[PDB]
Amino acid sequence: DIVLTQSPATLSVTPGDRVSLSCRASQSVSNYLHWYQQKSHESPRLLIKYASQSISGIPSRFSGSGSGTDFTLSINSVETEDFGMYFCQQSNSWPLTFGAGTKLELRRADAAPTVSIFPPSSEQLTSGGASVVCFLNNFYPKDINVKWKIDGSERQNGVLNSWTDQDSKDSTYSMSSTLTLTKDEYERHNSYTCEATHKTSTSPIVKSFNRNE
Amino acid sequence: QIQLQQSGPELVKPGASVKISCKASGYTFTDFYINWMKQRPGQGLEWIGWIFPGSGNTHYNEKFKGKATLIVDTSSSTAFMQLNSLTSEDSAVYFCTRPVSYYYDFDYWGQGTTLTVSSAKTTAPSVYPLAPVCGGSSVTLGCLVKGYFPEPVTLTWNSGSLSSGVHTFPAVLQSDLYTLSSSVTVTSSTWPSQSITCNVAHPASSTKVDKKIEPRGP
Amino acid sequence: DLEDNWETLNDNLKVIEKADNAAQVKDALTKMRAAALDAQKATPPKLEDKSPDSPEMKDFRHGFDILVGQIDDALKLANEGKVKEAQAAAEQLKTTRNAYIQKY
Repeated sequence: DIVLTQSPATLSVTPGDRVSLSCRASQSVSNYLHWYQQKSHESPRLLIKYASQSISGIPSRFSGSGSGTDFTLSINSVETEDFGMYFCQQSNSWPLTFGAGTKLELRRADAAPTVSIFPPSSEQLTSGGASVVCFLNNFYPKDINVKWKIDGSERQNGVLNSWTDQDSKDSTYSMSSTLTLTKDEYERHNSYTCEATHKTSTSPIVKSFNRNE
Repeated sequence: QIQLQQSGPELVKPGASVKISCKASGYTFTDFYINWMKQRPGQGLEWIGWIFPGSGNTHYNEKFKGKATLIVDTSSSTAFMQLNSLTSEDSAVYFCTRPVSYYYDFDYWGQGTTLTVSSAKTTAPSVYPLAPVCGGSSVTLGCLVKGYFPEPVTLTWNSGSLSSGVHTFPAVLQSDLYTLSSSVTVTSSTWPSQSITCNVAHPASSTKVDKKIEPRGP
Repeated sequence: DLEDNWETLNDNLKVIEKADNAAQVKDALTKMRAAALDAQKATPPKLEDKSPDSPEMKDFRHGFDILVGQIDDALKLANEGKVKEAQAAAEQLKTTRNAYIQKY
């Protein structure tokens, strides 16, 4: 089966700038390669067919080039409405295959996250549960590491993360990390620590509490 | 006037089967290949197979040749995909689509059908206030919405009047229930001198919850 | 002769692509159908001393089962005088060809 590699996974640009999205086939697909835009989970929108043939109605800023293995989708002067996902698809041979996608996003200055830790609510403890919540707020770019430690020891399981979409106002990302325990397990430890590692610093941003304060 | 119109969302139990419909209109249904695709949120599409509705001839991706079965009712101009032995790995958006051609201006896509494969039943959320630790210039408060099904819930602060410095995190599936959280940041002068409340609505369990955030302490 | 059957399939796909009318399309597809069923009967060079029931031999023949079924769907369209519909159907034939032409 033919593999389509889209590099980079994320492309940060300012409106008005040129941009090029790469799609490389693991074997020859001739010009049997098509480009789609998808804003959300709605049906994909065909931009370019047969590598460089533009679709009726697609604005002039879009063009595709390449044949064989190396393809490029070009946007001459990026518009706000161009931010979203881009997929390449080959129709050279069965099975039909797609790239994993390139995300086109608004560029801005790198920013360290604001970290806040929250012990389980008294209401939740009463019901027999214990969630420890860590918010990592208003950072850029999107990639971030959260490390949970319990009595100073890294905890892998019980942790679930969720990133927001790029903020409409400041173009930053935020992330929730929730560690879910039993009230039993919660009360068998004293120290809870959430550690944020982000490219803006080698040193991590630590927030901790003692269960008994 | 050329459309492909798929059936609405499906909630199905592990082990069960489902039949998604694709209603063609504004062209001769029997004359054009119909492709079926699978997409998990934010992920690359996968091709399932095609059917030529004129003949009922089909071809499958090896990956889906035991999972999906394509048929047509040529009277109603409807393509159907049967998914069998369903697990949570089959949870996805499914699209029917007339493929790109050198000979036609456009391709055509159904709006998509969301399939949820879960044993979960409708469940009201637990809502918890997240106050800061016992013991700065700015203060971040939180709202934890835990153990609900299905999607969605809506969350506001002070009934939408507090919209600045708010982040509402997309829901995640933990052990066949959904967890969602929200943060709001205000100046220390603002809280706790003024009341801040998260307002959670879960229409499917007919639930509304208001949780005022109160200082923790002795 | 297996090589020449592939080339007949390849040659008639160019004719369908350039075709003005339904007659040109129909005549091409009919020749393609015959070339594909003759090819099925052959054994490609790499599998010369394999079993006739080898997973590779079945697949080789299976490629032509797919092609014939696609030629049939296009022949139905071309028999109704539908040139563009047939040309789009013949498009899906190329994808099958490319997947099996040099696999063996």
